[PDB]
Amino acid sequence: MKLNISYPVNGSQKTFEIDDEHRIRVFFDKRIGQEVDGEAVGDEFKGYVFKISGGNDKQGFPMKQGVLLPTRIKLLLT
Amino acid sequence: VLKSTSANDVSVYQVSGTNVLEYQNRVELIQDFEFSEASNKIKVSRDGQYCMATGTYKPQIHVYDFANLSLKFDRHTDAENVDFTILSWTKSVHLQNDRSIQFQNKGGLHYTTRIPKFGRSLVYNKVNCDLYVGASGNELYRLNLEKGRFLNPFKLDTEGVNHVSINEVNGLLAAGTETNVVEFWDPRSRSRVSKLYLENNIDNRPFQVTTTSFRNDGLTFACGTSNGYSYIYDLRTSEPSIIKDQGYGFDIKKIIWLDNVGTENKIVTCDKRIAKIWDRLDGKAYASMEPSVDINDIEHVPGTGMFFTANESIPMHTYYIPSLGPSPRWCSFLDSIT
Amino acid sequence: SFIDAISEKTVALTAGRGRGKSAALGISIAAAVSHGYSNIFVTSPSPENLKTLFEFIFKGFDALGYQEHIVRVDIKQYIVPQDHQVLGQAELVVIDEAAAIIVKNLLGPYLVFMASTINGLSLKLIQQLRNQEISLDEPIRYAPGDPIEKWLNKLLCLDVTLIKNPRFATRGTPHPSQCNLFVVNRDTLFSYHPVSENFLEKMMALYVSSHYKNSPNDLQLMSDAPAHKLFVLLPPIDPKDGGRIPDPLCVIQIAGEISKESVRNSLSRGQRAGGDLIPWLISQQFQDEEFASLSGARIVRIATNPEYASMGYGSRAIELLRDYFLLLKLSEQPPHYLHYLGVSYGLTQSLHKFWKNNSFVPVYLRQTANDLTGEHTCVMLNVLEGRESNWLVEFAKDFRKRFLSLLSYDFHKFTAVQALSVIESSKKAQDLSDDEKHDNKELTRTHLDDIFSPFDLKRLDSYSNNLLDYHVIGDMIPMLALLYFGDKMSSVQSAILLAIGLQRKNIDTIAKELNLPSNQTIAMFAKIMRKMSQYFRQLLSQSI
Amino acid sequence: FHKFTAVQALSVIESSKKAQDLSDDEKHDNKELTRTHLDDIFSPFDLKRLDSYSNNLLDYHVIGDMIPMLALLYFGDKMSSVQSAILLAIGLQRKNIDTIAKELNLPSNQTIAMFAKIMRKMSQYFRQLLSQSI
Amino acid sequence: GISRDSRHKRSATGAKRAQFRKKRKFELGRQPANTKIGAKRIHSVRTRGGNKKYRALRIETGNFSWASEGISKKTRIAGVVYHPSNNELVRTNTLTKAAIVQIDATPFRQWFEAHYGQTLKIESSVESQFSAGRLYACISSRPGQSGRCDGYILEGEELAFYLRRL
Amino acid sequence: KGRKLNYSVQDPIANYEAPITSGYKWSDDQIDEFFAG
Repeated sequence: MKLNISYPVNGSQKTFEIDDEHRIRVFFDKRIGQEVDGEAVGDEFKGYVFKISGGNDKQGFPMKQGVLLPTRIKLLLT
Repeated sequence: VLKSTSANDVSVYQVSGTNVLEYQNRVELIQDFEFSEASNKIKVSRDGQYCMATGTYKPQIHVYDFANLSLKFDRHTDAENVDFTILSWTKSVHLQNDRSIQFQNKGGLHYTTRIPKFGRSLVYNKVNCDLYVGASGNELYRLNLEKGRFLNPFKLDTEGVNHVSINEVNGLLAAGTETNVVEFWDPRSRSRVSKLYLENNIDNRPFQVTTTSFRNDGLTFACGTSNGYSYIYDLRTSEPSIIKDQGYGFDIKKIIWLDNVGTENKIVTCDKRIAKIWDRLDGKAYASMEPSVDINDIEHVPGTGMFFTANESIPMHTYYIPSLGPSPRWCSFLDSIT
Repeated sequence: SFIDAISEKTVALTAGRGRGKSAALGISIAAAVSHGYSNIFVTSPSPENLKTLFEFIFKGFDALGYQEHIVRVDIKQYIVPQDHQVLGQAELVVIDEAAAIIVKNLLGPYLVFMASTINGLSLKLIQQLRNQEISLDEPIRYAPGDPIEKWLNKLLCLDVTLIKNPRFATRGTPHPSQCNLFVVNRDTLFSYHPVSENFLEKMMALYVSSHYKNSPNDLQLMSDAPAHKLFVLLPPIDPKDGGRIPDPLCVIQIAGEISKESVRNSLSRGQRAGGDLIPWLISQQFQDEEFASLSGARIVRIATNPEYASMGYGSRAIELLRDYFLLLKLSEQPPHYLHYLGVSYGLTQSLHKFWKNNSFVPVYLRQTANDLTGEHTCVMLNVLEGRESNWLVEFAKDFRKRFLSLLSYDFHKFTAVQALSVIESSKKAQDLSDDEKHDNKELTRTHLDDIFSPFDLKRLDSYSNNLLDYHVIGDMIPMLALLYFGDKMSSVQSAILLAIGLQRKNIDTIAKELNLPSNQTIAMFAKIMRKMSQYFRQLLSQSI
Repeated sequence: FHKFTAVQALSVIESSKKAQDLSDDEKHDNKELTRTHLDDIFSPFDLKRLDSYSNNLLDYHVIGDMIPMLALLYFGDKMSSVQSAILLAIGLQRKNIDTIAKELNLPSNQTIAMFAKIMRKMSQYFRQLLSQSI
Repeated sequence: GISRDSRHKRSATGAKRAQFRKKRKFELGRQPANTKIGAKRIHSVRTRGGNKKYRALRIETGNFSWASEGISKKTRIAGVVYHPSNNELVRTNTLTKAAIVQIDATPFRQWFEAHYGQTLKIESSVESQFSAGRLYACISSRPGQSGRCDGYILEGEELAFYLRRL
Repeated sequence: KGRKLNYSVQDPIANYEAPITSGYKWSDDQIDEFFAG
């Protein structure tokens, strides 16, 4: 997976291509807004907390905050 | 984690309430669940999706796909509705406040027919296919979907009927009249079998029975009133009953069983403001579902512990009980958020 | 004709339903040789014995005119008979049969093999007539028949006959509203006559409807017992001069054994009386082993009437409560002649509806068995209750012992039922919670016992896997003992409780999720239960 | 109990490797105390120990050899010795399989005699626990 | 609604073979919004330029007029007992123009006690409602078009004019 | 009474649904011995 990370008050943002998906599996089945630890995604970034803010999947499709159903669905938007 | 109202040692949740950081942690389940300031009647189809919610101003049909979590369409029907049923999937029959009957299809509006007097309720018969429609007066009509005829309408008492239902495993036609008599007809014989009378101990004014129901054992019958008093009935000593006064008691409109999920012998009663749920053979309240606005009616989704109301506000409330059962396969992360 | 139809269609559904003789296992098993020669190669029955000798004509025809030479057949065309489970779980076949058989397993095999199910008047006939089809029940291979067998079947009731009809307004169910059934205690009730023995044969038909298999002592050794009584429903009627029996249940009694059970255990017959065998050898009881036994043999209800089918268990419990309150249909003789001391119990054969009947019975069940039987899925767990309530300590001790045995019996059967496990825990809770009060207090958060059972690393691991993102495999080392400890010593509704019982029975999360809800839903319920358990243990470690 | 039903000799080898690591690394730090009296009284039942004595002087059937066998195997793998047949019996009660499966797969000889040896080891453990606590 | 045209129906001569036309925009029949009692919700629909039309459905605060002095004051709604433009309309208890609906007349009590002093020249069968509280009053305004519930009280002649009816 | 109760036959509903043979899972004899009284 790739992880986009943003430190907002300093104004910094960078992506990190993290393979080895048992590091990734901390985020699994956690919807948007619920926080996370650095401890189970990495070891070299411990004491870290990330509020997730969506993400495009493969096939590029975005997620909007808080509906349900982590597959794709066909809604009515602007 | 959605907040829970206080109850008798049990938890319920609402999704799409009048109150429902919150913008960025939104818990919206079904997108575009809001009507034009009220709601008529909501019911969920026999299969695992496709719930239908009737409209309020410029009344619509509003079929929601459960496996898409949003709206499919809204056929703005010609008149304001009171009662309808669903006949599997795409077909459905409706009747409006005027004495007219619409047949919606996949294309929508397959026919518009009428009944001679103003109607109040409709049910469909799975066996030999005649919809029975209860109306004002001496008249309980049929529209058979076999050959499209009319049938020899059932001769009632003076004022009429508020609700008609047929029993499922054996077919015993109920008709909740005004003069406390329940007027059981036989869907085989096209004749009466019984004229059971309803009694109480308070007797405020001459109440009228407004809700009738059965279940899939075919032996009991749930009865209502225009006063907020549930009743049970059996053939076993059919003259008395067990009764349930409700703490506000205006008019109970929806009494439905829990005869297909676990935590058995339980039944939901629903009058204009509150909807409660209690147990059989004692008559003690399991839980209740107090919203912030009145209730036009309710419904309960099969297989799981969730409820869908039609109310007088802009959205509709859904009520999840994590002790009656789980959340269904299309809502299978409601048990992960709350 | 069925041989030609099943050779030309593999489609073909035949059921050979015997009554007492002459067609159970032979002719419909011999009706497979044309298929086994011309159209099939994957034949696969599933009998215990005497099926090839039943189809000896098919076997001889194949050995002399269809194959150039027991075991599975060949060509130089296999016939692999198996068990019922292997027949249900492995049949890509063309022909399959299992005579004298335990029918959901055979329904599980109906994929490509020709349907030929046969047995020698049970719920298999109901399941065969309620599916969506030929029925073999015919005369014997003889001209008139056998008058010796006719006399023996007149004396032994080998055949049943439904006789109930709606011959009055008070015939069907106008009486079946407040019918309080009576007793029948005629000790020579089967004396040879037309009318009384005709009514006795009708009561035998209503007793052997929805009963067990076609036994040899159905109406020939239980007919001449010491005090083999019965009841008869439809009491409230005075429009006519007759009577029928819609609830022909069988009870029995035997020694009361305060010296006799100890003398039998000395005489190496400690499993003497059915009451004081499992209770006497369970925990070496004293008072329930000193009492005698009054148990049941075969319950009966309405396989005909709806209202009497609803009220049959209530009438059975009312007959028990009336017991614990020539041909004369009387209930006033046992008003003084219905006496006992502590002999009031039974044993219900392990079905889910039968355990529901035992819960409505509320006389509670101790323990079924350890394993299964060749004629029973599980042994009858002993039910018990009395009206003259004095055995509160005996009942509570037996309930706590049986509940500890069941909640510890992890791999007792190893393919058990979660619904039956919920019913067993419910009967255990009801028995221990209604005698007077449970005089055995639960584990009230002894923090030394908490720090003794789980250590610091197990505590922090459970707390981390609840309050963070971890794995079920990352915290399923404690998933066995914590389930039994929570069940013995919070709240869990019947989904979360069934999940906790499944984890205590060590079934996989996917293995129970593929059955009940889903993987994600089951994992969320397990996460909520682990959050609740970590909350209670955190309250214990915060209070102490 | 859940998802390790592999072997008996390899299971004994793994337990011996873990205890060998503990003995090589520790001097007296992770030295566990023995089964305490009232805690051992709470872990079994008194009627369960009565059924254990019934297995000692009688048959060892499942009415007293299945409810207590979990605590038996737990205390046996906790902490005063076991044989090869008795070690396979302790591992067999830990794996919770029935009688004719594990011993007949591993030793493949003297099934009922090894079951009686397992019952005798159970009687020795029950006599040791009874004469220690009670 | 559907229509407003004579093309779908027969005239005073009895003609046939209609099959006329696709119906235009200016035959616009909107749905009959049967106004009820609830919480005050008025739909603001558009027509003919910026001609907003107030379609009231759940109006409460009826401005009902004391007749003999013409005092239009604010009150609530209870229910219509008689309206044979549809005899099922009173069974369903809606609120349309020219209906006779019941009012808790407590602000009329306040105005009488405020501009006359004492409490109770006015008719007796409305003095009974002066005592009890619920007086009969007929709606004048159109909630389906103007969105409002105005009305006039029943005082004597018009009272008996309806009480002899039902 | 013009549009009131036209006892005619209508075109799209003449085969809108289709019946069922067994129908009720009970028997008619179960109906008779269900509500004899």
